[PDB]
Amino acid sequence: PGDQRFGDLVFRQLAPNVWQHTSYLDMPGFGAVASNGLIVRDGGRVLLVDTAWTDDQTAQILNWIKQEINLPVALAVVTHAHQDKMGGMDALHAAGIATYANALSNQLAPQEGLVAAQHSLTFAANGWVEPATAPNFGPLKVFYPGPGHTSDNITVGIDGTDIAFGGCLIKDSKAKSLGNLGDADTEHYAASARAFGAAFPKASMIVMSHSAPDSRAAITHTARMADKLR
Ligand SMILES: [Zn+2]
Ligand SMILES: [Zn+2]
Repeated sequence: PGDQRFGDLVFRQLAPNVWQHTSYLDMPGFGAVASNGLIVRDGGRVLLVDTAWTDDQTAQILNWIKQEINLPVALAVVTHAHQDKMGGMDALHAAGIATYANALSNQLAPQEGLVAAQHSLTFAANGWVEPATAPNFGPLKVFYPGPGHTSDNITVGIDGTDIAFGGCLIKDSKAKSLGNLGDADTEHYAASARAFGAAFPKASMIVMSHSAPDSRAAITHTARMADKLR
């Protein structure tokens, strides 16, 4: 429903100022794996959440933005140091886009074979980003829910909308598994999922990296699945 195709990527308008971008990477025993991020227009600028898997795909996201919105991309925030979220950093930097990530993601990125963001976010004990480290983030509300899918995973709500982005932390309400748990925190995963729910209590549209947007049942289901990891 409403998928707009552009090159090898897919764009779906979720709200008046919000689109989901989807890119694909072929994987063994697995076929093509979708990864979602977001594109938000805030006034006269565009904000990006997560890159695509590759520089080439990320360049295509920028090309789509230029065609369909034609406003500068003021910044990107990337939600952890895995290829699906940070694989296209060089394309952002080539385009002159300021990039932000959890300080921990920047520390891990090089050894993960990834390029670090230019700026580091740090977080208060309540999980909310220290606002001075997230200048000009506009409607993006950045929240560290605690370790789960990775030690460094972060999440983003969008002010003025019913949308909250769970990244690779949250799976859909009928997901069979929690996906790749290779870098996960099995002890804190469930609490972290519920913390995300708590941080964005009014969000009715939960956007995620590896499934289509869903209701808050995605949060309760992910948390229930994570309970079993303890
Ligand atoms: Zn990941
Ligand atoms: Zn992922």
